[PDB]
Amino acid sequence: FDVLENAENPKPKEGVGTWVGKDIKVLTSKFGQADRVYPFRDGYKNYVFKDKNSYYIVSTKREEIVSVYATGEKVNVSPLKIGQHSAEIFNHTSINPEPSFKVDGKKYEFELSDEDLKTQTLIKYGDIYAQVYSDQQSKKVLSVRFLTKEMLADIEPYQLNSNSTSEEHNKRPVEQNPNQLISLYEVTNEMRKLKGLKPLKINSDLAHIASNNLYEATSEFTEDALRGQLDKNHVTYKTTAQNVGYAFNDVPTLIHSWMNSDIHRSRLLNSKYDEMGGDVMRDYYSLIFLEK
Repeated sequence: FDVLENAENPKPKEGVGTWVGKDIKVLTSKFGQADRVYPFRDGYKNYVFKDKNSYYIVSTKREEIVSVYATGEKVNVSPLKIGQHSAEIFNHTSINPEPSFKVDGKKYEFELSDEDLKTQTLIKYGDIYAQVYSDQQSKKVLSVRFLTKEMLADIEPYQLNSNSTSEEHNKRPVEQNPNQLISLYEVTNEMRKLKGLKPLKINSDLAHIASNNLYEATSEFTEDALRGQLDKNHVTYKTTAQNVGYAFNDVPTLIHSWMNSDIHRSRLLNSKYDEMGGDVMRDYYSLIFLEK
């Protein structure tokens, strides 16, 4: 299995883009209590809000919203829209190929590749940014992440120019890895729901195999080790496959890389699979799929 590696637009007037900079209590009042709240490295906290028609990963720092990943059938990501043609964004929107900014006086300049401009477009809206995720096949908007320049420097989702330096990071809290795995499952199922596919059920035996396979691999991901571990664990199945990612900092970036790789995309959006199980530890992400 191939291991994948890591003159302006006004501010939004409505939708999730207006949440950036507000206190997290504004969403708790609107939606009620979050489904999940957990810390991650460098002093951020994630709040997950979800229902049948919407999915939000809201990041905060000192209770201020600094980022919102949004997707689903009924989310307001104005001026964008989930399901719109991605080519329609560029007709009336200022896009810079080498976006540049300062975070606490330190300059950050990104070198956006061909794939990044078409399927991970970085757009400046007022004083904030938006990452617009598009499908390489359908060319439609899948999800949008509105975020501040300091979150963007921390995530570093694009290659930095030689003049820039990557940020240093503190220890991951104990809550991070298990919550990134839950977000990996949830975002995988949100992508499947946009294409009218059934969500995959979480299988604890596949998650165990994924964790051992990942631990054994970092002490390559062969198909004989996967099919051998399934037979060794007496798991019954018709077909199986695995998606892997290295050095990723967040689930939206990881999913974008799998969605823009035909082989990984075909596994995520496979109509025949009905179960999945994975693991997240440090820089690695692994997700095993199964057709019972």
